[PDB]
Amino acid sequence: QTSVSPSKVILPRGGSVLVTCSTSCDQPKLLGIETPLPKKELLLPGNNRKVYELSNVQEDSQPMCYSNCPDGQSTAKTFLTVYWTPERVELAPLPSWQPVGKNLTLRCQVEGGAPRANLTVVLLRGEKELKREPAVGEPAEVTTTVLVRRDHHGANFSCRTELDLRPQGLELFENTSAPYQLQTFG
Amino acid sequence: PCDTIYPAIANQMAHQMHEDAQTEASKRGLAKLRADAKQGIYKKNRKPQELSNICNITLQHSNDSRNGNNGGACTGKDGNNERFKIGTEWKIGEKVETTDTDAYIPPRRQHMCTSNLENLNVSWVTEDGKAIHSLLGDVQLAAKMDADEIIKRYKKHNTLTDPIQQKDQESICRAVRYSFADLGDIIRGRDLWEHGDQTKLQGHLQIIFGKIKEEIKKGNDKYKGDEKNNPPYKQLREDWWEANRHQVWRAMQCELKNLKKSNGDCHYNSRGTPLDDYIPQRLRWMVEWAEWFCKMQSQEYDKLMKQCSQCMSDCRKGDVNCTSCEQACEEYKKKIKKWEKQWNKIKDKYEELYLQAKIAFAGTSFGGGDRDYQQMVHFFKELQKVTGDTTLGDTTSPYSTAAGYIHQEGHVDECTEQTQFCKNACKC
Ligand SMILES: *[C@@H]1O[C@H](CO)[C@@H](O[C@@H]2O[C@H](CO)[C@@H](O)[C@H](O)[C@H]2NC(C)=O)[C@H](O)[C@H]1NC(C)=O
Ligand SMILES: *[C@@H]1O[C@H](CO)[C@@H](O)[C@H](O)[C@H]1NC(C)=O
Ligand SMILES: *[C@@H]1O[C@H](CO)[C@@H](O)[C@H](O)[C@H]1NC(C)=O
Repeated sequence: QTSVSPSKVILPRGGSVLVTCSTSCDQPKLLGIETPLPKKELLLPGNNRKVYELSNVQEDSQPMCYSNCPDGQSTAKTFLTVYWTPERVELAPLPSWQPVGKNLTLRCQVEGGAPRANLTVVLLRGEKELKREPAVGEPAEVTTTVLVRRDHHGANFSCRTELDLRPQGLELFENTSAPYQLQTFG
Repeated sequence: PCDTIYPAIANQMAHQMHEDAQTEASKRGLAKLRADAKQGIYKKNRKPQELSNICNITLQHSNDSRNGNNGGACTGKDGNNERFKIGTEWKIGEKVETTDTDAYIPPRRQHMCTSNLENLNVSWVTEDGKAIHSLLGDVQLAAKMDADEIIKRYKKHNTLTDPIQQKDQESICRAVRYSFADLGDIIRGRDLWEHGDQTKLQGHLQIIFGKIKEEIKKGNDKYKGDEKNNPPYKQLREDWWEANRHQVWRAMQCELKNLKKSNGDCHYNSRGTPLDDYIPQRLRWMVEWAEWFCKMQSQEYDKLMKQCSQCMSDCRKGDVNCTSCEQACEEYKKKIKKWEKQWNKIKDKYEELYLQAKIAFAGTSFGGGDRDYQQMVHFFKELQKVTGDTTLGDTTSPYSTAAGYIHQEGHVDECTEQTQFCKNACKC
């Protein structure tokens, strides 16, 4: 009896979206949306249709429409997904100077990043991967171990966050971190 | 509004949509996707075929899994002769009644000559490694066969004389051009109609491009992870159409050549390739709904006045002429409120998207009952800044409402004594 358009939405935090509630009854008693998000009704001549401008959506939200058709109050809900690039991507504090043969451990911190379902992180040496895992927890902790060989004396080491919105229709966004060049001696 | 006169910009926007389609296709594998039907194999036949001039194509030039029949592309299409019957009723799509479709499929779209692509044998296309050229063969086949069908059925479902009127020749050229544009949205996964045939047809397409991405990989491929896009192989299918669109249109010119009109909307019969494929599909069906509606109102209005000519030029208030005019004024109203019910969902869906582009900011993507939100609001957003109307509260741009769009770019001339889609003798 009640419909909603659109249905699944993915928008950046701080933006706006326009959702519409409509009913089959053409004189329903009441009609509106129930969400804690700041709305601003836009006045249109539709008596079975109302539109709302939801501003500054910062997190995931699932609002629902209610319209009062004489056949019984009907409900229909939408699903909003928020996305943003992670705030802080950083490697563990380590000294530049390393002697040959030592076992080296490298951690990469990933603060934030949403949605974490489509967000993965990669630990790189120049442009070669070593481990590739999704981001879990905040800050997302990922580690790998490398044995110090002196043929990579001065080689750059960095990690990179990688969120793809390709299946939902958008682009993939990525972030490189600070490069750490190890200085092998001995 | 429907003051000053506003410019016509439908061709200007699809032109920018054409520029963007080329530039991002040349970034990827545009050149390695150019095809000609003469370079494919059909029926697992390696014998020389004469497909240099594509007009020489026949139904045997097809990878149809059946092809025991005589009808190749138009098999099982319009068995009731209602494709161009003037004033025929439009239908709704099928999917789960979630976000109900305001998509109203045109009659020529429902009876589209595509039986070859629906029963396509994916083996005979990719068994050789020339799937690109073996694909354009079946696309140009349905394109040339449907152009022959549309020009033929329109002249029969409306009984046109040998000196065809220029308004009907323009009505056919647009109908053919609307068919060329719908085909492009089929290849790219932009098609709105979700039928049992289309899903199986799209199932063959996904399999075919899955071999095509691996075909031109002969290493690094510009379509990394294109299988995980919606629609699947989004970028690859979009690029493939841009490469061969001038040839799919050259295939139809083999059938448009016998229409003696070369100006107006038949300007593309001989010269050039049209830009209708880069105008969103929901809009091309809105103008076509407006055309068949104005063709339907002119019929019901002339039938009405033949029965009620008495009652306003002398009919008494209870005679046969009043009951004859009573049913005529109720039948005429029964038809219009039928169609305006479709127009209501159309005008309201158009309004939802135009204003959606003013508040939604960069990076906003939608997915729901229909796939085409993301492409629709992007068209308006680029349109709203070309006209300069992005402040929520402006009405100067006539494209603010659905009727205002048909005022600028639509071609509805035949509506009688009522040219109004905008507002802001029967009782004897
Ligand atoms: C993480 O990467 C994103 C892009 O994937 C950054 O946001 C972009 O920042 C660049 C500058 O490098 C601007 O040119 C773009 O306009 C931004 N795009 C969007 C969509 O916001 C983001 O700033 C990066 N974060 C960090 C901490 O460097
Ligand atoms: C993340 O991507 C996966 C594809 O592996 C998809 O199934 C899932 O729905 C995505 N997460 C979302 C949309 O929140
Ligand atoms: C990074 O690697 C390149 C390798 O070509 C090298 O020239 C540079 O010194 C390295 N370190 C940096 C940029 O800090």
